[PDB]
Amino acid sequence: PISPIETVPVKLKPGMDGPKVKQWPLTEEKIKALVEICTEMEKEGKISKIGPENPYNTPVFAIKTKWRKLVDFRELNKRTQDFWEVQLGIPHPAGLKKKKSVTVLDVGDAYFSVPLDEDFRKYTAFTIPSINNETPGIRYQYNVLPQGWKGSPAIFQSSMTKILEPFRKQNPDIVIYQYMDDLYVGSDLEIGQHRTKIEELRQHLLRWGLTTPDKKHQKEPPFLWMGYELHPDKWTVQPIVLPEKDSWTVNDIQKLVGKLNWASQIYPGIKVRQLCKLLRGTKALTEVIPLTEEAELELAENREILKEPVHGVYYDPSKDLIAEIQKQGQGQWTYQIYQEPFKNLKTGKYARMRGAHTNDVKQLTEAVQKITTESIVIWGKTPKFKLPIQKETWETWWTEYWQATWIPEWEFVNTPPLVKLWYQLEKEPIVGAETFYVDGAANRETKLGKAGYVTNRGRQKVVTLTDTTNQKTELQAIYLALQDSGLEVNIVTDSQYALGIIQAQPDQSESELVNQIIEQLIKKEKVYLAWVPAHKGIGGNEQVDKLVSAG
Amino acid sequence: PISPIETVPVKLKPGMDGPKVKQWPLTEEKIKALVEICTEMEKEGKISKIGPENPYNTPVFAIKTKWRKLVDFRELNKRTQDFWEVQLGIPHPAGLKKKKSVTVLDVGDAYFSVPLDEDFRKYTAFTIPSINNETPGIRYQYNVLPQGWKGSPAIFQSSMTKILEPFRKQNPDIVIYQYMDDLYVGSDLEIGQHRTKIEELRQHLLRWGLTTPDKKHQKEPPFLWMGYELHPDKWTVQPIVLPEKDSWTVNDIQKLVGKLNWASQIYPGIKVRQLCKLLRGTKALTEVIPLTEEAELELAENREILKEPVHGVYYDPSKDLIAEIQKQGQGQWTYQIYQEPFKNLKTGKYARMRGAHTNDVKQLTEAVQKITTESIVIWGKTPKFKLPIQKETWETWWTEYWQATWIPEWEFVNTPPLVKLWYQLEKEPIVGAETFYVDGAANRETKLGKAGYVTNRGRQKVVTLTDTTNQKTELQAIYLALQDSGLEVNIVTDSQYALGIIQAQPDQSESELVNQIIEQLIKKEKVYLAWVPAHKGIGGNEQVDKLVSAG
Amino acid sequence: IETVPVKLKPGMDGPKVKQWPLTEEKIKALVEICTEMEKEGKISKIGPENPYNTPVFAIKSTKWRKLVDFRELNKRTQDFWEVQLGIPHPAGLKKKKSVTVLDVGDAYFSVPLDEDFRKYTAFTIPSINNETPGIRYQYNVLPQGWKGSPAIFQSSMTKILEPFRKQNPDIVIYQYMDDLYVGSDLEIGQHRTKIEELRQHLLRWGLTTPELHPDKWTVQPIVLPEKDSWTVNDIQKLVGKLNWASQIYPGIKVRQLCKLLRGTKALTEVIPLTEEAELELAENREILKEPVHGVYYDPSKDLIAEIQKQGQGQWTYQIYQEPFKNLKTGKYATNDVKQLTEAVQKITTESIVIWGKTPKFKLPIQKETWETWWTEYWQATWIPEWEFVNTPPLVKLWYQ
Amino acid sequence: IETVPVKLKPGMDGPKVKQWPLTEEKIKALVEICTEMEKEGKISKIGPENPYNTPVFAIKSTKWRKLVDFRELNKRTQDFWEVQLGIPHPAGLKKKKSVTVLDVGDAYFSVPLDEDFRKYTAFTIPSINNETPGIRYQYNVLPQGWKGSPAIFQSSMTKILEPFRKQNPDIVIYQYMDDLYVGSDLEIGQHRTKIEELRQHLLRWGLTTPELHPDKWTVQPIVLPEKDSWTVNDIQKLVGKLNWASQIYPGIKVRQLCKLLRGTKALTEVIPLTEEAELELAENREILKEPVHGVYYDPSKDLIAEIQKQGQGQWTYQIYQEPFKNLKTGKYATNDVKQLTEAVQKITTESIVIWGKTPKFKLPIQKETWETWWTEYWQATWIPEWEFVNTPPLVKLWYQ
Ligand SMILES: O=c1ccc(Cc2ccc(Cl)c(Oc3ccccc3)c2F)n[nH]1
Ligand SMILES: O=c1ccc(Cc2ccc(Cl)c(Oc3ccccc3)c2F)n[nH]1
Repeated sequence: PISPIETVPVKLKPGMDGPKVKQWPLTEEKIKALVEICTEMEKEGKISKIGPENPYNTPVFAIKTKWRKLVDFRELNKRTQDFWEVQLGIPHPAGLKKKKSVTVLDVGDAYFSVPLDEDFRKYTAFTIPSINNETPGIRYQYNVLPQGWKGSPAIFQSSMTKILEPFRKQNPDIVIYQYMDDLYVGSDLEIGQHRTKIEELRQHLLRWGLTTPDKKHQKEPPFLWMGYELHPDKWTVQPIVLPEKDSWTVNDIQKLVGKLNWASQIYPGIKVRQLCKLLRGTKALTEVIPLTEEAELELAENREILKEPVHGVYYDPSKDLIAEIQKQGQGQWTYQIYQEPFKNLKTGKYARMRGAHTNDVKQLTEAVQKITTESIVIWGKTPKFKLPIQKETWETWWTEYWQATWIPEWEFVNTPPLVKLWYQLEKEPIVGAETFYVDGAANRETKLGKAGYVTNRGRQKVVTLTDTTNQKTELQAIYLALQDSGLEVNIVTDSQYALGIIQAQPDQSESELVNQIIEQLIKKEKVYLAWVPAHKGIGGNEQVDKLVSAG
Repeated sequence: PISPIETVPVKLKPGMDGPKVKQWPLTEEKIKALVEICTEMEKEGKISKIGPENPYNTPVFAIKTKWRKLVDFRELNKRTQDFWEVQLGIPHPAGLKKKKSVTVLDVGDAYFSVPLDEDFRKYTAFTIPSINNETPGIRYQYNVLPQGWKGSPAIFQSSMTKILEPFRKQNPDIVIYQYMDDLYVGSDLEIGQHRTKIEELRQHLLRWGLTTPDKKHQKEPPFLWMGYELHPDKWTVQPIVLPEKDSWTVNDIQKLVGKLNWASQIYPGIKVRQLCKLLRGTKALTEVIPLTEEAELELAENREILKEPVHGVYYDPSKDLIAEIQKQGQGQWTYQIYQEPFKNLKTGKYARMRGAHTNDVKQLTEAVQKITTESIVIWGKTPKFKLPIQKETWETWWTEYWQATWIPEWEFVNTPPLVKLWYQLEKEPIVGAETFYVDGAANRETKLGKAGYVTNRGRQKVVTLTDTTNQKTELQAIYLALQDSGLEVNIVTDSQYALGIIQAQPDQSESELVNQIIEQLIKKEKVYLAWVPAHKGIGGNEQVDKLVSAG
Repeated sequence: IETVPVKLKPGMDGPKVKQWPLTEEKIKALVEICTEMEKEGKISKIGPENPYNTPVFAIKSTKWRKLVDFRELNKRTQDFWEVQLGIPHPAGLKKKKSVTVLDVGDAYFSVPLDEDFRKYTAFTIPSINNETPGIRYQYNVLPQGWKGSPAIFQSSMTKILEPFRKQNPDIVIYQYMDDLYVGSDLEIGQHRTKIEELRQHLLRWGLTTPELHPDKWTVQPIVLPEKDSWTVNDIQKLVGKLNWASQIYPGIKVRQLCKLLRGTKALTEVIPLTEEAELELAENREILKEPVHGVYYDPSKDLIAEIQKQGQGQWTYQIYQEPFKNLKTGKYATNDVKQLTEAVQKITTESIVIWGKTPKFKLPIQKETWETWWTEYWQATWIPEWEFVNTPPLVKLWYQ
Repeated sequence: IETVPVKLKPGMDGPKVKQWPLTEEKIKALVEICTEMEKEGKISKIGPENPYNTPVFAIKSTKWRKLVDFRELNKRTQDFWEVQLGIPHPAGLKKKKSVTVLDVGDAYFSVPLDEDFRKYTAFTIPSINNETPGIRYQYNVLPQGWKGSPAIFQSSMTKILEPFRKQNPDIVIYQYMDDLYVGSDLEIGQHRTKIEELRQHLLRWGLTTPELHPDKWTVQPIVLPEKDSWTVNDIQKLVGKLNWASQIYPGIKVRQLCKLLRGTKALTEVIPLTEEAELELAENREILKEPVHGVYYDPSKDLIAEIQKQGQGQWTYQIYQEPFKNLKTGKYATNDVKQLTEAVQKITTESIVIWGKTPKFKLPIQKETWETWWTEYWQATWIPEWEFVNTPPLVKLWYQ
């Protein structure tokens, strides 16, 4: 059928006219299949013969027992207005409330069951060519949403939504999820009452031109849907087989990571870092990459996690969400969300590096943020967090840091390794400690550096660097001062860059130099870092700039 | 059976002792299945009961009608020596010589058919626990390559190779490819003579402990192997379905790109750039990403390419290889390799950016290099290239550039768009053209810039920049000079950085500033660029440094 | 009661901005509000042939309220509300003893919106877990939060206010977005009595209506401390403040203080403050009380606000058009985000009073944190521009 | 005929370096050579219990030849061939009129290799399209290309050469890797007659054997042109050369020349060369003929060679240990890669003669291009270290 629903008005893009594409001479087999297929559509109202006055045209093709009409709408598509996006997201199973019964209905001939705007139909004109193009072809236009046209997905889903609205209003306890040609209908009715309700939905859908399968054809839970398996009172990802291979190609490792990532929604503790590190560089798709030992280690631990099947639970809005995060190595974090202790709704991980340099406190907060946004999407509220960080550690860090942040309700849970700051810079200069005035200088052309210092105790030193920038030399200077000083030291720099990095108490960095600075800072008992303006003739800074400025 | 082949001697890592891991108390069902499974292996020589003197142990587990013994060799693996990699690569079908007949033989119980080093067996000790661990467990050790042990893949393939060597030597026209448990055997014998030869291979393999399937169980070509389909006189990738979706998740786009990339080995003209651009940023795995119009455009063109099936041919060493490259948009290149015009052996693409700034000539040469290395891998020789660049264009560029390069035998082919340089910097200063002395200055702390110039005709100008580095201001200066000058201009800078970038005639850049400089350079009729040392009191450079040095 | 045509210009399409995820209570709040608005004819459901989108949020007492984020539409429609139908800003408003801010956005729902422009006002109520496709609407009347609304309505507003202005010619009234800023020099009781009088005027035209002291706004100076005794470190910080201050203020001097730091000294070492130094220092303090010589508001340039977190609930800020050429500086003083959103609102309100427009903010906070939380505490009817920046720790130090 | 124990040190495992793809003719060449070597007992097939790998290549007349790349093993075994069994380098070798380079690597196959060390010499003949798993071998005798080979063999080499040295005490012989460098001051015919005499000595110990003029090696100076008339541009380039030269050479002066460039001049404008300038300039030329004052070979530091492509088949180069503190400069003058590999071999040969070791090269070429093509033209028995660098276009200009 063709739904009696009102059409959606459709326009071409402001400046543009409809498509006038030439029909390629087709093969008799193909011309024959197209005529057959079109006759059948004509007799069901889907298409209509049109006069030669209509100046528009789109190419048509047939491809294989079985013949398929394929219309190339590329030009029309370029010419037709933009439409509203069909969805902002897909549902996550963890977000679904458990229903006593759920049925899948698939709408038959979805697009062809929905009318196209009368004023737009002319632009969907196409021509079945005659044998060797000798004579005028047979001309049609669509009365319904064509396959491959830009507006079909959007106009269909919108039509289905208008059509469903009344049923939804008079059945507010039934949940219907629309997904392409499919309808997933769930209720907490007794099985017999449910099947009655499905039947009057099917009737309501038939009233509006949409056919649906009989009960003997309706699919049984578990439903495979979008990479998930949806069971009566649990869900999981579809089965993951990590293939056994002697040689791993770039392509296999890509696919492995994709599956592990997908698996991480419900399998806790999955890691992907060491496998990801292999894919760096520019290697052929079919090129074999020797697994490192760390990749080997990571892959084996993933296999232990995946040996026993794991499932998630559905959502119950009468309870709170609790999110827990564990640190699993550098950069890597892992989380579980549950309502009742250890019956997970879902699982996940966070690896991301924000910036070049960071610390565990910063990372945890970023992980809390990612999980917070995720929870508002899936459940429409934030969870209560349980974090492996002391309130005192957190308090100390964010009250002193210069960025604003704020995480919602959380509690400490002793699940080591614990997040802690590994050093703390002093608030005041240190009495009885040597002041190192540092500086770095690099020739822009020869890339030849001088990093060094002078102290208040008369110590002076100037090393020679090669292929460094000005930024590296100012960091090299600070490193020298750390290496050559006691357990307590004041350091004076004229580099705001160096200062910024170090004042954020990083404990982790992409830069090698910075990691060496971190090692030192950890070993010190007290460090005070200070800044002065360059070339302003300041005592100490002037003295060092001399011996550092050489070439 | 257990091959009579001599064992490979195996060591633990120098400092380490064998594993002493404790057996977790198991379930009766599991204890029962393990005893059953072990009895059966014992009766076939695979494992042997051992005394309580052996101090080593590895955990064992059973997992599901069907019971599977799973030994957790993680600790042993950490402790056992490194082995030689099993392969440097896998064969590409395009490289395969066509055989009249090809059979697949799969070795049954591969690992368990190969002996383990007598001196190493003790480290493979494991314990079937008693009910509730009350009494001493039953103790075994492996006589053969265990499943999950680190050396099994390597020792197996090496064993198979030693075993095959003689047969290979006395049958130099047969081709045998080893891949895990599988053997692919090809010949140019008549079908009856072939089956005889397969049978004496099977006999030779049985002599050395390796069972293989009977003729009624041998697989028929086409062989699915490693994502390819291998037909009697053609090959292709396995069928690719680009799913129709209303909403694309990060996960779907990842999988789409993987399939397109895989498809690009034989389907020409496939693109992935616009789809890849979407995956940038840090988005959830299940997050929907609206397709841009360019992504939409790219996806539709990929669908046209994939509508009709395409195949590749096998290799004939009696002919030359010809490689052709076409430019398909910025950054993107496409290639076909064939021996007879348009019967492709294989296909591919190259997108990569080497550096921040580049030109089409540089890119083409990088594409020629990638294809050159690929051809030596697959065919052991370099192809004759057919390139969309004039000999004169190439000659001019590489004779003048400061890097060395060299591509093998090639010819021009007029398949537009043609690779050309879009501008050329002058070799000598230009008479009757205005000299712009440029300079850029940035405060390291406030990030406040001054880019400007002075000319020999007395023109002076100094703009104000904000949140720029010193490098950006020196580029901004050059851009100003280009904007405010005639069709001919000399420009003098003290920035080696700016010079380097521009002297390479880039026509494409990651930097916005650089692309604006490129637009200008293209529109000029003549540009001469020059360098002088900063702060050396050079006329013009000194005059500009004044008005540029302000804050 | 008959519509004013609206353009975008030739080549700039409408907004296509994503809807940021909303919590359940806010979503439910929005569908109540919207179902009512539809029944009242103010908005209409729309179909997928409208490709445009503007985000919506719900904010606050117990009354929820709809807040549409027209920042994009406003940029794309700037020629209309600024040059074609501009509302002049009175310089006198900042001079007043007391300024009261009244919400007048209800008045805009009475005027119909140009039918050719309605599509550009599309928005979306999303659903939890994307379970239902999300409810789509556009406006049939002048929407709150769009700058075209007051632009269009100003003709009516003048009628409405004519009696009140005529009877109170030393009270200044200024419309900005959905607010009326009403300033006077009256004593506070008389000022408040006049505000209530104004509500009654407004109440006759349908608008049931939901105290700044700008004359007592004085720049927060860069503070040079006075000390018992100065360490080497202390002077280095003083030279640092003054140095960067001298890039803003004509006449700032550090030469004397700089000689006091002779060579390679201990940071901890006390130093005698020379009379030449104490002179230069006292003269620097004088310069820092006064406004910056050389800086002026340029009506064609955007305002920019930077905010530094100073700890202990203290926030400092600077408004400028060219970096560091400050037009205004101040401070503000419960969690970081809550306070930051308070600072932003206070700064924006001041800016509206002073220059008749809102600055683009440089916020010291992670994008996602801000986006998750800002509407939890936001009270205003407008939303200013923001980007997200890492504060240089030195700029924080120089402003206390 | 009985082996010398070999170590790596405690904590540095053997080489695990990948085999770079080889063309068919080279692969076939290698399996012939290797099948023979195995029959002769020199190498043995190995199994997968040997995790190590060193790359192999084939080079050239019609005779192919095996070239193993022991650069890694050499680094990891440095204490043995350098400090434990070092070969002293004679300073006199560079002073000789003529130096002849003889290949003596055949001699090493006669000595057995320490059984505990053999595993570290593993290599792999790969196959086309990875069709067969690839043939694995290790050495049973001292391998060509390993620095331990001459280290171990030097005791025998001394015996072999004793008669020749005793009879010709003003000829200097130096062993480096698989070569003997033989220098004399004899007239060329007499030099050549002595080389043949040496071959016959060597021939008695099994070694069937396959002309530098170092005294006539003189540094390529930084060239200051002499000109009819100087443009502003010309002097700017001269000031540029001299400027960067003054970072190498004590005493270089540009002050005079710099005043000649007064203000904002046309690059094309001709300028009269002042006498003060022509003086400074002529004195600069004198400094640039002589070697750099202050730079010395440091035996504990690695040598580094930079090469610039000058166009028209011209190549310039510099050897140094600290950047730009040049120990030597030169030039070299068919495709780019071919020529570059010629330059590299000439520079390495000079370095061996002069300091007794080879530099790490900074090559102006794409990694992959170099790797694909270098063995197509490489003639030497050794391979130096290289990295791949982008030439700064100014450094190219300053060296002509
Ligand atoms: O018996 C069951 C089985 C699953 C569920 C969870 C559940 C509840 C309601 C509906 Cl519409 C479901 O169907 C969906 C299927 C795919 C995506 C979203 C929803 C769904 F999967 N509830 N009860
Ligand atoms: O009939 C055919 C079918 C395919 C071929 C190509 C060909 C030739 C020889 C062998 Cl061992 C083949 O088997 C292989 C299978 C997978 C990988 C490599 C080789 C193979 F695929 N040759 N003749």
